Amino acid sequence: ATLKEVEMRLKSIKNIEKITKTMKIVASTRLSKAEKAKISAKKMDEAEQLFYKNAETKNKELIVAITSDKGLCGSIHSQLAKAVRRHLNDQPNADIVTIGDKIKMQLLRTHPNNIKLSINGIGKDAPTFQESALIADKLLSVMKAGTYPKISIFYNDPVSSLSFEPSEKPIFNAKTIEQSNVPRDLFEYTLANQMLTAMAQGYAAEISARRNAMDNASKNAGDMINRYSILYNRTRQAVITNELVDIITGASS
Amino acid sequence: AEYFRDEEGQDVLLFIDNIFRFTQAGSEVSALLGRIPSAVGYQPTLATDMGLLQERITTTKKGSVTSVQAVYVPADDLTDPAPATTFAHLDATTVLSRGISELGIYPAVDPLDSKSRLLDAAVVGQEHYDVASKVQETLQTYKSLQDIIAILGMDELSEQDKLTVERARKIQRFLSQPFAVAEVFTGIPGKLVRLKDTVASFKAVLEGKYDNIPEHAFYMVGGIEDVVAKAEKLAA
Amino acid sequence: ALKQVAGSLKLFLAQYREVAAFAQFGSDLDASTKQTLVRGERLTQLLKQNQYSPLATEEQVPLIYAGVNGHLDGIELSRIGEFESSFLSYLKSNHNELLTEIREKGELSKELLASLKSATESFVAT
Repeated sequence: ATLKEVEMRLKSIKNIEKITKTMKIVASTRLSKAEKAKISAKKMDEAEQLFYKNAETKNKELIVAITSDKGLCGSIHSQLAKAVRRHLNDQPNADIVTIGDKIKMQLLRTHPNNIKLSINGIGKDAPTFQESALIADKLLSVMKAGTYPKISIFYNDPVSSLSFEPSEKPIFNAKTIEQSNVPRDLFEYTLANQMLTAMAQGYAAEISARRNAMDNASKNAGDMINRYSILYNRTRQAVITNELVDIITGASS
Repeated sequence: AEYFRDEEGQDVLLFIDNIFRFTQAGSEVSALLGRIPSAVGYQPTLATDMGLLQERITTTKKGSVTSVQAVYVPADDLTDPAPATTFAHLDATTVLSRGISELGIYPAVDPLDSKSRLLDAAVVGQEHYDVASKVQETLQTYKSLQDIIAILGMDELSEQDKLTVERARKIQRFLSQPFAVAEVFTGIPGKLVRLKDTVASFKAVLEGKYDNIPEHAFYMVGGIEDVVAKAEKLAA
Repeated sequence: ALKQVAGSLKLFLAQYREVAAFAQFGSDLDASTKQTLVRGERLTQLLKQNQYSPLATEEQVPLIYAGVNGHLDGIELSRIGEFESSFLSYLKSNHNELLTEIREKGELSKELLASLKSATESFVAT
């Protein structure tokens, strides 16, 4: 613990703290953009759920799980994986489609058997209608989504700018929606819109969580700066005292 | 002790508490004797005085002396000339640390700085050596991840780093042990653990057999059997 | 005369120091921060000076006036110096009366404050 070592470590942690504050404000900036897409998707999702609500529709499985595959988001991915595992233990026969690399990694660390190929890399930005429709088409043609008796989608609900909650939603298959060829196309379209809204909510929750995570990181780094500033002052005094003792002993020989 | 060793031919335990106080004592008189002070004010003769004293303690062909010594560390500074020079004279060392004590982990032994000649695969066997080396590797990884855990927290660690940190925390708490002497002020009954039981327990912990046990079940118990029993008492 | 124009410079450079940390994350920055970078980089470029080349106040106040009031924003940064050396050469042949009055009075009348704007925009047109 030489003075140079302490000073270098203090500077390094200062750099980390500055970086984390900057990222925190950048996250707060992206949150404002994310909110618009979240609102737009939520309107349409509620509008088309009102059909199934008025029709009083009600209930092997297909589980879709949505995350962005982005790091430094904190509790996001693990929370969603916890919820998915809790659901999956009640119906192990379900096949899975993870959207996002991190959640695919989560559901490969546990229950690896249930998916061959995950959808990765596309979940970067706020959901585009083209991307959501293409992913729904992939589920239909690649995942054989048209066949499953039951379908569930798991995503992080942005309960608040400061909080989020793992949430799951059903989709009634064409044969399921029949009870109070058009039903099949409407089933695919409803799945597309439902997935788009779930991915919008996931994006909003991700950005909010990253904001809060960088906030906590900056505050922790500030505490560490305080500790190392104390240690630095102590080392400064010790170094001065020791050098002066050496000088005084040299003089008084 | 030397009369018992050489003339009686017996085997002798020699406890010294606290040998640093010998060195310190000389320093107190060093200035009055007219010597020029050495670094941080110690006497010039520190090294040779301590050699002349401590190397009488050696076992010899006439008899065996098993000497246990307590060494004070001024201002917790292990670089201080007295502890630093004393390190050269020992076969086994046990570095108690305030950093470990503040965690409530008595007996507060630093598991990485504590070191012994006999931790050798030819002495303790391959299994004991492997268990100890894996324990120290785990603890060193956990200590290397301290800054990350403090700043970013557990979530961003690699998954096997998460597993390693959990096992390291459990090993930390499992190294604590209640001594009967401390029962007067800890209120925890004294506990004693055999060597083979210790090796088996830590091998079991490393192998993940007890990953599902909550970590507080490892705190202040002796042997893995007491760990499972305390897990039962925590589940109740 | 210099104190009148140099007032906001002191603040713009501090705002620039604060925002410059954000430049590495430029993709998601407010238009206000983009303007702050645009202005502060040009102010930092404007304060470069060559050795053995000291400027009189008559020549300093027009440059800092152009910098502070944003007339530099329309000029590519990589030649601000080429602007400045040219700009002074313009003022010392056109509007030389302004430089004479800055020298003689040591302060900017409202007439001179308006005339600096007019001359600066007359030059920055080309």
